[PDB]
Amino acid sequence: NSISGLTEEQAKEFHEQFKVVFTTFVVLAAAAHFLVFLWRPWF
Amino acid sequence: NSISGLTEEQAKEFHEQFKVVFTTFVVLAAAAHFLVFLWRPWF
Amino acid sequence: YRPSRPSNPRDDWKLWLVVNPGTWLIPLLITFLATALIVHSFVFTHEAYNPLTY
Amino acid sequence: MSEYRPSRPSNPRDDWKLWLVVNPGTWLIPLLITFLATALIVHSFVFTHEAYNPLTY
Ligand code: BCL
Ligand code: BCL
Ligand code: BCL
Ligand code: BCL
Ligand SMILES: CC(C)=CCC/C(C)=C/C=C/C(C)=C/C=C/C(C)=C/C=C/C=C(C)/C=C/C=C(C)/C=C/C=C(\C)CCC=C(C)C
Ligand SMILES: CC(C)=CCC/C(C)=C/C=C/C(C)=C/C=C/C(C)=C/C=C/C=C(C)/C=C/C=C(C)/C=C/C=C(\C)CCC=C(C)C
Ligand SMILES: CCCCCCCCCCC[N+](C)(C)[O-]
Ligand SMILES: CCCCCCCCCCC[N+](C)(C)[O-]
Ligand SMILES: CCCCCCCCCCC[N+](C)(C)[O-]
Repeated sequence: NSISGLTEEQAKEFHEQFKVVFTTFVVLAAAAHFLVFLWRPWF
Repeated sequence: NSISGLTEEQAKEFHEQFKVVFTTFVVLAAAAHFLVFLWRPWF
Repeated sequence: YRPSRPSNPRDDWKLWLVVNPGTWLIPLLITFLATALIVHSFVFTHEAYNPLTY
Repeated sequence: MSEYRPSRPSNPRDDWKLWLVVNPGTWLIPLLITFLATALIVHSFVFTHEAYNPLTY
């Protein structure tokens, strides 16, 4: 047993959905900055 | 156990009501913007 | 050692294998209020977009 | 004739090892909730210079 208490397999199975969710989020997010910049440039 | 301690069924039965309530919420939610746009458009 | 894979929105429900709703459902239904109030304030303050509007 | 030194970890190879320390069942939602607190704040600061606000009369 570790500090969090998960297994290797839970930490690894979890981390998958995390980074999978994360990327599409950070991709979705990266997209909106495009739009805004078209819509209202800055800098 | 799982990290959350729920079971495959509780994880699944719950997710259903969640989707169900979410949808009719993000449908109501979808609806309102229509009217606001009519009552006071923006972009 | 072990590796793995996901595939949602199918695997979506495996959320509640991590996040217990009896502990966390209302806390996150609550933070939508918190969001939905924060939005209203920023538009209700725009005096054109509220019903009272003086 | 004894010591215990830890492996210099190269990321992101060892990235998952976080959840051996952070129990997502307790912290996944605190996290997600704070990315919201962040998003809400950044929103305010750009929502307030009306040039980037979508209402404007
Ligand atoms: C002045 C500013 C600009 C503008 C510029 C930007 C920019 C730039 C960005 C946003 C982003 C967002 N903006 Mg905007 N925004 C404007 C005006 C608005 C108004 C409004 C009333 O006027 C609203 C309601 C919003 C709302 C939002 C959110 C939908 C989003 C931040 C989400 C979040 O909390 O992540 C918090 C993080 C979390 C993890 C919380 C949980 C969120 C969800 C549940 C995560 C999982 C989803 C999964 C990966 C995907 C499922 C979706 C389906 C597949 C479609 N904006 C104007 C036009 N906005 C950001 C974004 O995310 O774009 C994608 C972003 O990058
Ligand atoms: C520019 C300002 C506009 C306007 C634009 C909008 C827009 C745009 C939206 C709202 C929305 C809402 N506005 Mg309005 N609003 C205005 C003025 C007002 C005034 C006022 C004093 O003047 C009030 C009291 C309100 C009040 C409300 C809320 C009822 C609602 C946000 C819900 C929420 O908490 O989600 C937080 C989320 C949660 C999940 C928390 C729990 C909520 C409940 C329990 C969900 C389950 C119910 C189930 C799905 C359906 C069951 C109910 C019945 C079947 C009907 N508005 C003016 C005229 N308002 C939003 C909406 O449609 O919400 C649906 C929305 O999108
Ligand atoms: C004049 C009218 C105003 C306006 C007035 C309002 C008002 C007032 C309200 C909204 C609300 C919303 N507005 Mg609006 N809004 C405007 C223009 C916009 C713009 C824009 C850039 O122009 C955008 C992107 C939005 C978008 C949105 C949504 C975030 C939201 C309605 C549905 C929802 O929550 O789906 C949610 C779906 C997702 C975020 C996608 C992902 C779904 C995931 C996968 C489901 C699982 C989540 C997981 C279990 C848990 C997450 C944990 C928590 C992060 C902690 N509006 C204009 C400028 N809008 C309402 C609101 O606050 O709703 C809560 C509201 O009350
Ligand atoms: C005109 C429009 C505005 C604008 C309006 C908005 C609005 C509005 C929003 C954003 C959003 C974002 N903006 Mg912007 N933004 C502008 C210009 C900028 C500039 C700049 C060049 O000056 C920067 C740096 C950014 C950057 C960003 C991101 C921080 C963020 C998207 C999420 C992501 O992947 O986060 C960061 C990713 C990482 C740090 C990678 C981390 C890798 C780690 C390892 C991941 C694992 C973390 C671990 C598990 C948990 C750690 C602990 C927790 C952090 C507590 N913008 C312009 C000026 N932007 C959105 C937002 O708030 O998102 C939250 C949003 O809603
Ligand atoms: C099988 C088993 C056991 C299990 C399964 C697993 C699962 C389901 C899992 C789940 C997962 C999830 C959902 C995950 C999620 C993820 C995500 C979404 C993530 C995201 C993230 C984000 C981030 C990290 C971000 C961050 C940010 C930052 C740091 C930023 C900051 C900023 C600033 C400060 C700026 C400000 C300015 C002004 C105000 C002006
Ligand atoms: C049988 C058994 C066991 C059980 C049964 C089950 C049950 C009962 C269940 C229940 C469920 C429920 C109720 C569910 C619910 C759901 C819902 C309603 C949900 C909702 C959701 C929402 C969402 C997700 C949203 C989100 C949003 C967001 C994130 C947004 C954000 C925004 C921003 C940041 C912007 C800002 C702006 C300004 C500031 C201007
Ligand atoms: C990835 C988070 C967004 C970073 C915004 C930085 C400003 C860049 C404007 C264009 C956005 N982008 C280069 C991602 O297309
Ligand atoms: C979630 C990020 C939202 C990006 C804002 C994009 C707004 C585009 C609407 C522009 C309409 N028009 C070009 C006629 O002014
Ligand atoms: C999630 C449902 C709310 C999405 C808001 C998107 C605003 C863009 C313009 C929408 C027009 N209406 C849908 C108002 O005709």
